[PDB]
Amino acid sequence: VREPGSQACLAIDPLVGEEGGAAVAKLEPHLQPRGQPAPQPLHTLVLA
Amino acid sequence: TAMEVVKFVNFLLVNGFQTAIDIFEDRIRGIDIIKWMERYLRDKTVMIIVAI
Repeated sequence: VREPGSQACLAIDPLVGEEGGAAVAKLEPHLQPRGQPAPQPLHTLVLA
Repeated sequence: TAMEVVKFVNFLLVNGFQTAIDIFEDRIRGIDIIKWMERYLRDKTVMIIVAI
């Protein structure tokens, strides 16, 4: 008989870098609000 | 019995026996589990060890 002492099997486990991983970022455009005095289209009429 | 089973597989492999166990063959088993089990159950030459 032989003993597995020296030849024992190996388990594996990755060295995950999640602890130092950057996050996913969401973008939102800062709308030029119409609540603030934004301009409007100058629909014109004629006084005949 | 997972831990003792791993020790037993170590023992058998060291003694020269080609052992098939799910944890060590997880890839081919992952392809198709039932086919994998059948492959070893069909073969008469394969000897099956039951861990009680």
